[PDB]
Amino acid sequence: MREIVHIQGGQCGNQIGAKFWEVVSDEHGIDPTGTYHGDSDLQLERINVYFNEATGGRYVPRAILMDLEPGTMDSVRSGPYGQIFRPDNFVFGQTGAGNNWAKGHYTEGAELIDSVLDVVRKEAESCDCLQGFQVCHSLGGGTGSGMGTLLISKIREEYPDRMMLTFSVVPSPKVSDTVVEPYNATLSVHQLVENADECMVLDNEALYDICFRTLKLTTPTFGDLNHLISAVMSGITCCLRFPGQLNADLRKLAVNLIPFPRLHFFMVGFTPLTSRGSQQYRALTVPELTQQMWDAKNMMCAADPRHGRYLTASALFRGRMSTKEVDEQMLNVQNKNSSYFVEWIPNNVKSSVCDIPPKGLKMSATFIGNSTAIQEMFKRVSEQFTAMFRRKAFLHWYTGEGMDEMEFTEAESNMNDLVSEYQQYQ
Amino acid sequence: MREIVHIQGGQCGNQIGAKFWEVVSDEHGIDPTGTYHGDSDLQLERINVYFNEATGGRYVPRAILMDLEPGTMDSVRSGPYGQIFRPDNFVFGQTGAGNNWAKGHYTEGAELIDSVLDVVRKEAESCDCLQGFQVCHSLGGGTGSGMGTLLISKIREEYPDRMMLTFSVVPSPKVSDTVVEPYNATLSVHQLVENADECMVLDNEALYDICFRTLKLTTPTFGDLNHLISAVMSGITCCLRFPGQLNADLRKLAVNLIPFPRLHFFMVGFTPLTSRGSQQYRALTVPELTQQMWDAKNMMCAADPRHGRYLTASALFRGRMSTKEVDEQMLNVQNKNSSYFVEWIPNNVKSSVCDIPPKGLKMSATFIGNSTAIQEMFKRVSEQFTAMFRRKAFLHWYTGEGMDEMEFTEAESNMNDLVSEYQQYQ
Amino acid sequence: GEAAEPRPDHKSQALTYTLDQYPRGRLPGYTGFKAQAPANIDAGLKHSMKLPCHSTTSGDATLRGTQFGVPHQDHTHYINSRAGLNSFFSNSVVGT
Amino acid sequence: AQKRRMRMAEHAREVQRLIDEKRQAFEAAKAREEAEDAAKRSEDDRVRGLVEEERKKLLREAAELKDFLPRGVLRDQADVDFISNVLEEMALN
Amino acid sequence: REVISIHIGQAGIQVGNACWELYCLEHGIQPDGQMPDAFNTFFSETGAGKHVPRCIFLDLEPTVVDEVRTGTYRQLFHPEQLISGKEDAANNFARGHYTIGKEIVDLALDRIRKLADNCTGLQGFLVFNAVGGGTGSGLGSLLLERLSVDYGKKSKLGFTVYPSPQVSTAVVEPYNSVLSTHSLLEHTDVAVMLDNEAIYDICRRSLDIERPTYTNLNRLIAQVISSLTASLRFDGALNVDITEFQTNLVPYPRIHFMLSSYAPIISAEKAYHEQLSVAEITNAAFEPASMMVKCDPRHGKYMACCLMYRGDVVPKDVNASVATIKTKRTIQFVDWCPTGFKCGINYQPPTVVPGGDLAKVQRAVCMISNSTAIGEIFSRLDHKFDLMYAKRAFVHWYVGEGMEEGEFSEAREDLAALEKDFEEVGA
Amino acid sequence: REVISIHIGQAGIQVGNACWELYCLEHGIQPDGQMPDAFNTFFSETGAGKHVPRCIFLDLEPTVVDEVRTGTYRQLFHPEQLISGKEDAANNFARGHYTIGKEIVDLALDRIRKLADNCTGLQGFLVFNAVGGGTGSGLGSLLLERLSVDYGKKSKLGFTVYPSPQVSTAVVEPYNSVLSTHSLLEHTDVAVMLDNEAIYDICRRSLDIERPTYTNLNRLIAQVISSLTASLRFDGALNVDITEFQTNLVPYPRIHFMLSSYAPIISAEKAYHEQLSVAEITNAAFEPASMMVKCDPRHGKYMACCLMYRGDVVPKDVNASVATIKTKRTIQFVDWCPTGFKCGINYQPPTVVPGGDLAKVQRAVCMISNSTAIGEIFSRLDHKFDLMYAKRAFVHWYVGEGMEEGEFSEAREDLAALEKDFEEVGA
Ligand SMILES: Nc1nc2c(ncn2[C@@H]2O[C@H](COP(=O)(O)OP(=O)(O)OP(=O)(O)O)[C@@H](O)[C@H]2O)c(=O)[nH]1
Ligand SMILES: Nc1nc2c(ncn2[C@@H]2O[C@H](COP(=O)(O)OP(=O)(O)OP(=O)(O)O)[C@@H](O)[C@H]2O)c(=O)[nH]1
Ligand SMILES: Nc1nc2c(ncn2[C@@H]2O[C@H](COP(=O)(O)OP(=O)(O)O)[C@@H](O)[C@H]2O)c(=O)[nH]1
Ligand SMILES: Nc1nc2c(ncn2[C@@H]2O[C@H](COP(=O)(O)OP(=O)(O)O)[C@@H](O)[C@H]2O)c(=O)[nH]1
Ligand SMILES: [Mg+2]
Ligand SMILES: [Mg+2]
Repeated sequence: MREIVHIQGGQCGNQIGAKFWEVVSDEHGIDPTGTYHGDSDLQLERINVYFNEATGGRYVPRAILMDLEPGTMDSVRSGPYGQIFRPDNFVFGQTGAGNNWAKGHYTEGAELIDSVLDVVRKEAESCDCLQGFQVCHSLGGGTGSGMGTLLISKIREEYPDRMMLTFSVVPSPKVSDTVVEPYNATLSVHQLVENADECMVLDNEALYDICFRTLKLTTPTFGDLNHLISAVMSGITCCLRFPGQLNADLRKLAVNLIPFPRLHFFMVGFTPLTSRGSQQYRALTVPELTQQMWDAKNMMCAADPRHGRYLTASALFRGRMSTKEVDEQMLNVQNKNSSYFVEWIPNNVKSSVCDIPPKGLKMSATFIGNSTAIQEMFKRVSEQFTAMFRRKAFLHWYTGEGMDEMEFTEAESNMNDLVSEYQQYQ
Repeated sequence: MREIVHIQGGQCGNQIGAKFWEVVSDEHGIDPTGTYHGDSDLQLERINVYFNEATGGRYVPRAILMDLEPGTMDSVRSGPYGQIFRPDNFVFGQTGAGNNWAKGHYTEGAELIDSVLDVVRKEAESCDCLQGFQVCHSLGGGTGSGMGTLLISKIREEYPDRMMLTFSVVPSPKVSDTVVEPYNATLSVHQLVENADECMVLDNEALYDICFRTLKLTTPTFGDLNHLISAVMSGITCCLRFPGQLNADLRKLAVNLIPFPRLHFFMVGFTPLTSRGSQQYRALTVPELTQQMWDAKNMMCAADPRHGRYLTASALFRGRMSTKEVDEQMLNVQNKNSSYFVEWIPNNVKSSVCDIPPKGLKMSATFIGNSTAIQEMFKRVSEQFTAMFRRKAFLHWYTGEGMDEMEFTEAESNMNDLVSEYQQYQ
Repeated sequence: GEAAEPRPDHKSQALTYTLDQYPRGRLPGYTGFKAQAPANIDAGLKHSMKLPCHSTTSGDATLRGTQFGVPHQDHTHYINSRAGLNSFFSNSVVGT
Repeated sequence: AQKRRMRMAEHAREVQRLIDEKRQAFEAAKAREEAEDAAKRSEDDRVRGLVEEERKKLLREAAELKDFLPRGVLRDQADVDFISNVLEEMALN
Repeated sequence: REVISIHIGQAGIQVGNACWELYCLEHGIQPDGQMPDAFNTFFSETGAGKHVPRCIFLDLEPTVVDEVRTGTYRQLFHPEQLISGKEDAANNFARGHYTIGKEIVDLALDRIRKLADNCTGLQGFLVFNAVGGGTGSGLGSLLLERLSVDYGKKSKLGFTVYPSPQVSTAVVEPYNSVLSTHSLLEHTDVAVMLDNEAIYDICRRSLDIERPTYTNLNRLIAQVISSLTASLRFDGALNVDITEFQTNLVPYPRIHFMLSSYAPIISAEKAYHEQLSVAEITNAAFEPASMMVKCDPRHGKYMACCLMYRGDVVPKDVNASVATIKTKRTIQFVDWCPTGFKCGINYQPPTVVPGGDLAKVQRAVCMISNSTAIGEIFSRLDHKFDLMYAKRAFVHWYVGEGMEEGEFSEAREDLAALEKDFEEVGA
Repeated sequence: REVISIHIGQAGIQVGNACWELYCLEHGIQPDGQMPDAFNTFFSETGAGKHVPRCIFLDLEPTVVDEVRTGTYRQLFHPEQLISGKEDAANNFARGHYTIGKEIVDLALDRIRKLADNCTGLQGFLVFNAVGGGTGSGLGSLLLERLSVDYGKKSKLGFTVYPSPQVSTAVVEPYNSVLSTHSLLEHTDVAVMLDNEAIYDICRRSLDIERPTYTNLNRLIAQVISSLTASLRFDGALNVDITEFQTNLVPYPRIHFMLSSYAPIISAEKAYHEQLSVAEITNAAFEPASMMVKCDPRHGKYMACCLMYRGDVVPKDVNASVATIKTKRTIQFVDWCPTGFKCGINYQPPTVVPGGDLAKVQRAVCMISNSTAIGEIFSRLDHKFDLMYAKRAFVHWYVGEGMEEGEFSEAREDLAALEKDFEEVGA
């Protein structure tokens, strides 16, 4: 009934989405070849949301891969669960943007984005009742940020009445993979606050800290980071796929967490996350999940919430749990750390339960908090933008392509009033 | 019962007919040796429409191959389903015309058309209740166009009541093989508008585009192009050969698509057409077939139908399907693309359903739209014709054979008045 | 050629499955997956769970409620209109 | 009492025996379609057998000019084994 | 008492192919032809242990007729009855009325004569045809006019299939529908419309069948026909013959076009769950959500109503239910008929067909009404007929066939006269 | 006599899922719908050996609805009743009151109309909804509005779930509660509050269940409703109907908010170790440890109380116990109601459902009272409503749906007027 169309842009989006479809298919019991092999009847009721039966048990994912270099496409087709995507959904350029937001938004977008729009159009009319779109991309690269953001703008002006989630990794000084990170991030956030409904910030620094302390992994390659991100995405849309005592749809989460149309940047966490060495000494109850949820070292952003205040927060529980224990636990965690919450909003925590745990565990959770500490991350990026833009560094590759200077000044102004109003409400 | 006599002309007609009788023989389940080997009863009761039981179960086609060079006959006889024709039906001159309409219409026809008329007559009274004739030829060649056109005139002189189909290919400047394409095609069209009953226009440009885009073939030889055209012709006369929930014969389609006696040039499309790598990644529904039908990138002419209006349209469906879905899809396409249709005729869509799908598929469809976008193609030819005829290029090859200049002026006049009356009804 | 056995009426034979007009025990509402393919159809009848199960709590509670059935009760204090008020009115005199 | 009760019982019986027949009808139609599907699949497999034997013959006649060859003519390691087998057969000949 | 049924056109004999299947299942006649007196009105008893129907199929295209000839009912129909020409009329009224009709109609009516001489207590004829096509329309009208000159007094019930407003399969169907109606006015006595969109809506809404085909349509049309002739076939508490519709529903010689409806059209699960009674089906048979013709009688005023009740019916509650309808104000009548109803009750409940979708019900209602909503329908068809005739589209088919503009213009003004008639009578 | 029960929202139909479970388990109906006369008030008998409940579950998200369509009671409930939308209102009063309500409630109305027509002695409606959500608040009030304009004079027993002071799941529920109360005031005749924190404390202390889910809550809520309708299903020494709460409990046409309670909430083991009589449960019905709403009657004054009694209860000791209550001074009445009790006795004890933790008690009391602590609750809700409203938080969602500030300001001052009304009647 309710439908989610999935869009992956750039290298980060394609690899994350790859591990995303692996986790989804394993929850719905569909084998990597594309046929059903599950057991439970609960898994069949809600595959119309993510898949389409083509003919003879073949379920195709409702996803669209969009990039410019075939290297990511081959990394997708090589790995397992790679032969399931529809080959027509591999709409794909040839040249490559390469960390140039202007190349992602003005030159190559003008011939690739009409094509991907037509594919998305076909995929959207193939279903009946759209719930929203789900877009995964990065903010540092060029072929992900600029192209994906234009796609967001086109879709938002096309279907204005549908929800839209966007998962974006953001740059940090300690994880500085490319050099024009601020020049790409500032223009992308400028467009996202005016187009996207809500975003969930990600970064590689927090994921590496998670793999260091909580997971205690030896070699955290990109596969494990994408595994965590995939687990989060499955956790949030678990409600549309499975019944529970208290269902909370995507729009219900948005309206419970967004007090103002511009304050839609959330920090995300996932529990339980313990090393296999300590999984033997641990307990699995609601308080044990909560006191790992509300820890600052479990957020997947580089924004220490205890340096700010929480506006609103939400918890999505999965597994057979007692709601009294859930709610009294939320009351206790709001009363104890009362200073860290905003004061002019009572009952800052939305809670919901679904009666299907993820495969391999008995009970899990997903934390989505709309704090004000995110202005530290925006201030951290805007100060680097200022340091470059006062002196016109690296600018001419953008200027000589069609972009002018007032676009950069506009992005600065909007970031500055954005951090101003986060600080205001703090 | 109702009878369809087949007539093939020229190199294009012979090779098109070879693949055509290949696919009809596969539909009726008769082997390349001429004996029945099918399974269903349904394939027995309607083979007299195309074949004659000779003795010992030899079912020979009711066709007449006609050309002037034995090279085409040998290419026909070489491949399988080549030794199923009656050698008496191989009426065949000896000199060869070679892209000269005057040769194929005044010099060589004078000694060949008598024998062709003898063979087609004996083949006509051999069966009882004629439905009509079915001609497959070209408009670029000499022995195809000129001889076939003269044969059309002689036949319409003798038997004026029977129907008449002409699958004729027209030349395109993008795929232009011979130089005298306009000189031949213009004179042939001048005679087709007054003698034929309806002409289903084809071309190779649109076919090559189809196999590039949709089929994604690597080496599209003439075999695949003739395969598509044969699939078209089997689709247009599936109604006689098989019982259905709503039947539509040749005359029934003619009266539903021809609103004016000179307005009888159709464009055709065939569905479903999908690449082999993606054939299993798709559904098979009526909306899915309809989206592929009404795509402008699926007509078999080099005339964008969205550059004009449809006067009428027809859809012959094959397969066990729900009539409600058939008509609602037709209602959807008549409402969603409402501007592309003529206003002073409501209900511009004729539909029909046959109960036997083509071999290898589950459900297929054939589109026959009588649009006014065909005047673009005739202008695309007539502008070349006027460019030469302003200047008597190549004219002496026709002048020195009997043809005079008034024939060219008359051909210009009829071409111009036709495109003007199409322009009027637009 | 000799039709000893009459043609089996494909037009009626195609209705129940090829057009999928027959619902496999599904209510006129119930927006869910129809599994319009033979492999999935035959795999659906091998489902271990079979809808209501001890997995979801809303189903498990009703299952535990109907585990024993309707044990027993006494119908003394149940109000009987059949005794007093429906006994005044009778059926047709002649009999129907 | 008897007349009305037996009428209701008869009606329940007829409704039940009707529902069961409808279900059985669906079973039969699905089975018939499945038989047709198996037939078509087996036919296609039979055709594939012939195309494979023909490819084997082409490879046998290509085995002679082993050193001069384009990039890809060996589909898999089993094909390499077959080409080495026919190579040794030529060596025997 | 006997009544014979003729079937014309591609749609006609498919309707008959479902209808006779229902009759054999109702009278317990096996498809080979023998039972393992009520049947007498439809089957004549030849030989010994053999009944052969009082029907005639006729068509110009032999493909669907010899589909019947090879179908399951080979031995049931007399080989001669199934008439079939050589070639189709091809959506052409002129072709099916002047060129090919002239050779086929004589064979048909010179058969029907000897069918009537076989019969003794002939109530009348009932015709099954679709006016959109060429076969159903052309020699349909030709057959009706030669039957009227042959018998005259005997009633001719015409169950026609008019084309839907927005749903359409043909293109020239306005020309055919107008040219067929121009003779359907003054030849048939009692004409019942039934559309396809209305039935599609019925099967989608009530029967929850998301992908219906023509077979389901023909199945419930047979339900309607059987339910309105069951008064002749079986003895009920209050029976009604075929001559009754001739009087009780036609107040004017040129106003005879009856809307039809049926209730309860119900699935297999909903029927058992709900509590079927007389009141709610008397209500449901009046909402446009259950009419066989896509038109809203809220715009119109009922001229007369006729209610066939089958099965579990006492006259009291039907009497009370029609009373509540009359005292309600959701629908109104013309000022001319205070007694605007005719009831009719039969005892035998409607039967079920294996493979059918309708569950067995204790009682059902088939309503045949008359109103001015049909007057809205004809004006709707007249509008889009004038659209195509203004540009002289498709006319060359008919004139080259042999006709002229004379009958085009006069059929146009004939529907104009009928429009003035309905508007005058509705006041 | 019959009463129909409609359920709106996620919490509504879950409570009904427990409610109809208990009903069939009391009247001896199998989950498939046939017996292996008191059912007449809840189940109407279709045909014979088949019962279909007088209820409509409706909601906008189809998840919980088709969970019901596929639970144990597939055959019990009827197909048309379980109405389902296509997408959820998502904790948005405006989205449930203007966007989606306008499409779904007219279908609900002409459904409930033929439910009433199938009914004979309709006592009234009783609705189940939670005001914290968007579905139960928005279109629930929309349905109550159009029901009031349809019938008006018939009672509408509203059992709504108010949000707890401290235990809460939503964040926009103050907005939803205020907007819903603004219409629940002048539509609902008798509205009973049922919080969650109070029941949580009941399950924590009395039922000694330390990890309770919504299942146990809905079970005992269904137990109270059955205890409240027992007077209609069964005969007692002194019975009441559903119109009795209309007169005996509502002093002023805008003060209709009742505090509910039940006693004895006793587990299976404490009962074996404890004694049951009338005096102690008549006491235990007043202590806030047995109430269904987190409030303190020690701070308020009672207007009027009601006492339903089930089981082996003689009238002498209920009379003596209420006498001792009136002469005691721990609780005080208002000076304008000297006689402040409404008693009712029924013979049948409360049955138990297997799997529940309620013991089989010989007798039980269901108290429904009126006080001014509800005025304290409303003030506490309005205060935290104003806190969020002063910064115009979340308003952009409602005005994005199409609403404005006018209804916020008028609902705010309406509850202020209700606050003043409670304070002036309390004096
Ligand atoms: N309800 C219903 N309508 C049908 C059926 N078959 C055909 N029709 C209608 O008939 C109309 C066209 O006429 P046909 O019966 O198909 O053909 P015809 O009347 O015999 O005329 P010809 O095609 O010249 O033979 C279409 O608009 C269909 O709506 C059927 O089985 N059921
Ligand atoms: N006692 C009890 N309360 C419930 C139950 N389910 C939900 N609730 C309450 O309902 C409130 C929110 O309304 P819901 O019913 O959950 O949702 P809704 O009213 O349908 O509105 P939507 O979420 O938009 O569908 C929550 O605060 C819960 O306290 C239940 O099973 N038992
Ligand atoms: N976690 C994770 N991050 C990735 C992966 N691939 C790329 N990234 C991030 O993407 C950022 C650079 O963006 P880029 O991949 O160049 O985007 P694109 O060029 O537009 O596709 C780097 O900071 C990486 O951290 C991956 O597989 N996993
Ligand atoms: N599609 C298709 N076109 C063909 C084929 N053979 C020839 N043609 C077209 O026919 C035209 C030449 O016609 P030609 O063979 O010379 O006709 P003829 O000389 O009168 O027999 C060329 O433009 C070709 O594109 C064929 O097998 N398939
Ligand atoms: Mg026909
Ligand atoms: Mg809800």
